[PDB]
Amino acid sequence: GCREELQNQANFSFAPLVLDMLNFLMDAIQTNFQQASAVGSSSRAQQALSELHTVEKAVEMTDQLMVPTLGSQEGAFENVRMNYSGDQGQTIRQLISAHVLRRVAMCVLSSPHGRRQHLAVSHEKGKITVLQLSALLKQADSSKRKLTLTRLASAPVPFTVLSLTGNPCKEDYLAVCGLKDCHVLTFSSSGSVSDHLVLHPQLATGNFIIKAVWLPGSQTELAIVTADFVKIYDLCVDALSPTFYFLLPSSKIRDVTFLFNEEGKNIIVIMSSAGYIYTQLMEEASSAQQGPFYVTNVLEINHEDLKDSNSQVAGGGVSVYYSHVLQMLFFSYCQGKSFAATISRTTLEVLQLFPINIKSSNGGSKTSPALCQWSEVMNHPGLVCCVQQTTGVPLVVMVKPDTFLIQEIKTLPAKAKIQDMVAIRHTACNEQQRTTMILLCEDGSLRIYMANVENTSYWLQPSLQPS
Amino acid sequence: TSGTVLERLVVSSLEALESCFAVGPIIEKERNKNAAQELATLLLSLPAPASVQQQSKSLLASLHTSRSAYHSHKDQALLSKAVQCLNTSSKEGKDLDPEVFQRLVITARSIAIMRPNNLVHFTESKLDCCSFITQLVNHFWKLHASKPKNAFLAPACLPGLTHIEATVNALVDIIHGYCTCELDCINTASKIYMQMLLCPDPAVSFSCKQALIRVL
Amino acid sequence: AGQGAGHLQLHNAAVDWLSRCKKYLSQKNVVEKLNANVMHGKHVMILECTCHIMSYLADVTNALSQSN
Amino acid sequence: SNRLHMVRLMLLERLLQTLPQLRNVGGVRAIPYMQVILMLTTDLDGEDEKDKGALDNLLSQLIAELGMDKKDVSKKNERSALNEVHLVVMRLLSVFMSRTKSGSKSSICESSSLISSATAAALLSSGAVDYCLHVLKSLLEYWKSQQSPPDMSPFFLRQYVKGHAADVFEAYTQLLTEMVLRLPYQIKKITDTNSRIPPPVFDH
Repeated sequence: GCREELQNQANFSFAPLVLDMLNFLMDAIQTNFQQASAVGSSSRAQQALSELHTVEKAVEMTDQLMVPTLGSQEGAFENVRMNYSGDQGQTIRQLISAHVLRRVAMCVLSSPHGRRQHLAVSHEKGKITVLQLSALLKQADSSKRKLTLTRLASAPVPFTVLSLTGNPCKEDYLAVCGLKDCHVLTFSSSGSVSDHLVLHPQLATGNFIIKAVWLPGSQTELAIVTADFVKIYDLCVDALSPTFYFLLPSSKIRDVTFLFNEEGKNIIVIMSSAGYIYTQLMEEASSAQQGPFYVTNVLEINHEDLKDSNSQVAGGGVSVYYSHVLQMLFFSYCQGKSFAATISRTTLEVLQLFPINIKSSNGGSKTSPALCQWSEVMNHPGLVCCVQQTTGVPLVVMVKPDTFLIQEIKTLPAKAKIQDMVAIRHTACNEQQRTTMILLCEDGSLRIYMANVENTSYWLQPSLQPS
Repeated sequence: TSGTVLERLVVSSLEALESCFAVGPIIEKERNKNAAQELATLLLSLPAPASVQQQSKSLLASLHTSRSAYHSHKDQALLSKAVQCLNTSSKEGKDLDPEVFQRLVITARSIAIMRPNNLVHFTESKLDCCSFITQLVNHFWKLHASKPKNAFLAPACLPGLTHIEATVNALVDIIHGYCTCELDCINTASKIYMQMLLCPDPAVSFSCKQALIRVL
Repeated sequence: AGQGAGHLQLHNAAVDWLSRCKKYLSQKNVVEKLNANVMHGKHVMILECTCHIMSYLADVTNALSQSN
Repeated sequence: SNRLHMVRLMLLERLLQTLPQLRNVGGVRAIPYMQVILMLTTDLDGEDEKDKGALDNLLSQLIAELGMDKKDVSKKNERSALNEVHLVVMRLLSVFMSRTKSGSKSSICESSSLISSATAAALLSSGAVDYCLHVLKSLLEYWKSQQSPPDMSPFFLRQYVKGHAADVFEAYTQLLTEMVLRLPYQIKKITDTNSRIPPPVFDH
């Protein structure tokens, strides 16, 4: 009822005052507004990856990265321990004692774009059981509730299982590897076997299949690596004659990884028992159409620890693994020294080298145990899992751009020696992206662990992820 | 308002500007209109939450008695920023960020939706005709080529485009609006259209086809 | 209360009050503390106090603008 | 709607110069090139002189691209990308033929599609019956020796796409035979319905 008086009072304009704070608060208003939303997330991620490439890193031990939540009872799984009953059982025993081969008794069928969450577990009786993990993944409570596992299906395999690898490009395909045979299973949406095929490696006498690796980003292409040679087949056309055949002039084959150059063509890295690292550009010249190709190039890595003794680099290597997400090659040697090489995509030369000096919680052990079975959690960049060649303890490593966060996964009680490892990122009841880590021990007990969001979600932050 | 503190301060400052320009005398309004509209166009230009954009555009609309002039100033400001950033990125040869790419794409799409006449008039005004078209198509093609052939091979960061169909639909609606208003550079557009039609990826060729059906 | 006579006085207080609040956010120490992005301190509380006082200014001006 | 009308007329005339670059692209890679023409011909009102120049001009270039006078027909049996572009272009001509202008309640039988009549006249002038006969002779020996995918409509039924998503082009010979037995029927019936067009000559 005083509109005219209100206008007369407001005749002293505050717009000059409004602009004369706004002008000098703009200095931070602009900064916060540009920080708001996903603006700059791409640039932040690019600078984070560049400093990961460049900045030197030191290794620290920790335990807060990984938090156990649930623990299954003993005997939940039957005949988990392999007694190696058979003619090849003694050979497998000798190989595992020599630690040349590592047995992977399970796998997971799940893809970033797919819906599957299947868990395949192998038995000694030549049977692999496919199981649904929906109930296990949806249970986040840390109580002592009895786990309920719904057996999706099962399939008897006519030869001993040493490794199970699900195709990372598509959850549909699962490869089963033993000492001398390879199988490929295409599973239905309910976990039942829809298709079954057998690969024929035509192995020579005295050689054993090390492992079968799917070519990254490639569906029907599988490379079977043995102790002497690698054979690369494409299931889409031929399962008898491999497209590529790679051999090693001297010493035995230990491990094989793959990467792609700037153009995109794949490159195979083979690290041998002699400790030498070799690289090969796969193409028509090196294709199996022209016959076996012997790998000749040798990577030149010069380090004080890496001494070429009696034609062996640190007494031979253990495992090799290139990270597609991190654009960097992991490797380790029999002496227990682990190295991370950032390598040029065009000259194939290591641009930078990062040591990984693993220090145990107890001071009794000085030398670090050898690293093998590198495993990277899909949709969770930076987190890798490895196992010890000599002791078999799991080790979870986060490659921070400036540091190396390592953690040993020790289960209480220690009577249950952990046999195999897996880790899947999935959704929760509250539609939260959570990383659940499933350990299988020798007693058949399952250990359920969970990735600390305050410690394991650096790359998963909205400031580093595009919307 | 659960947003940031400075964002809340900005909302309050702009509603105070509304207070001044709805309560105050006409004299102070016409003195402060220049600075107020300049600051409003600025804050509209730079990235910020949607609420402050909405209130700033409401302020600027209330400032102008005629809607056409208001929308013309908004168009020239934002399109000039787009032109300068695109020209700088093209000249230096850097890879345009996908986020700023989609911001520019959606802004241009909205402008074409509302007034393609003014959009053509400014984006083709001299600050060869339809060079804007050539450069934006070139940027699209470099970004698409930079995108990895397989999403699996991509690292934690994803180079290239993410929502291909939305981007191509926005680009084709831009070209169609320009063809409706401008007629000389059509001989160029045909070529780019055909380049969009022979692309190996079905999700771009078929998307451009169905966009042509829905718009023409 | 009633027809809104209180707005004739309280707004006047707001007229100086935010200006008073301005006389706190213009100092170099205060803006430096803001740039450090620290929640604890009198600067953040006073900026919320501003937000509120010309939020009340909004509450009166919207009614007066819809009084047409 | 005028400005859009000349927009389509120009766009049609631009696409006509770039037809021949589709020689090596591949059939599966080239359907939308003609799918867009299908709309470009929707409001194709024949009465306009510029429009009818555009029509008969495009008919002439598709006829020339088909190359009905080469008579070198022993290569049409095998599967080659240029053969598939022939197949899709004649499928486009077939879709043009099947397009009928729904007339009013008038009893006159001359209310046929202007596009269809023009296509039929052009094909009869170019003499497609001879090519039909030669290609049939070429494929007689072949026959006696024989003893989420994108929306592909209307060139291929969506059921066909969902049944042969691996390759809609595996049955190239069957599709070519269906095209070359179906087209003469339609040109014959449209010529019968039109008194002005003389019936085509057919021998034993």
